[PDB]
Amino acid sequence: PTNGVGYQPYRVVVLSFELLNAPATVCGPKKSTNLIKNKCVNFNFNGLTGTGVLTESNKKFLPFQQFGRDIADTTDAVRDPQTLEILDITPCSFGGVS
Amino acid sequence: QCVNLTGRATIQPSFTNSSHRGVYYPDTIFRSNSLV
Ligand SMILES: *[C@@H]1O[C@H](CO)[C@@H](O)[C@H](O)[C@H]1NC(C)=O
Ligand SMILES: *[C@@H]1O[C@H](CO)[C@@H](O)[C@H](O)[C@H]1NC(C)=O
Ligand SMILES: *[C@@H]1O[C@H](CO)[C@@H](O)[C@H](O)[C@H]1NC(C)=O
Repeated sequence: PTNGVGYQPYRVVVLSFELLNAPATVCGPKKSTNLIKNKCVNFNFNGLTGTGVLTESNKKFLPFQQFGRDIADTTDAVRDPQTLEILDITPCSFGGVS
Repeated sequence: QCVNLTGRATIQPSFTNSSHRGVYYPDTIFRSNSLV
């Protein structure tokens, strides 16, 4: 007990965590709000944040898939883990206005 | 209880080709409609 602080024991927990397209297992304390399905909002489904419009989607996901992907590295669809529905994600910005 | 096998046949290997087999997923990253 009475040794130098360099010789005293330290407990180390090396929390190695990976986030994949699998269903989320551990989540933070963030409180789940309601769902807005026609307005440009800031969304955060399972830690995957973004800014867009969520809409009802008819795409089919794998039973363990949480989000889809576009040709670019942008998630165009996300499975809402409460209702288990699939919501299409659309950009808030509309390009083409002159 | 283990028994040293009797009536063995001096095991020797044949050899062939693996063809286009054994492909697996190099990484856990999700990819869709990609070419990497
Ligand atoms: C999640 O909890 C809410 C509120 O209790 C409930 O209405 C909903 O059906 C639940 N969904 C799942 C998948 O458990
Ligand atoms: C099998 O043979 C080896 C080689 O001598 C010997 O060491 C081993 O004990 C044998 N196994 C049994 C179960 O007798
Ligand atoms: C396997 O590869 C050898 C060359 O090493 C070739 O002679 C043989 O025809 C191949 N077998 C088949 C089934 O293609």
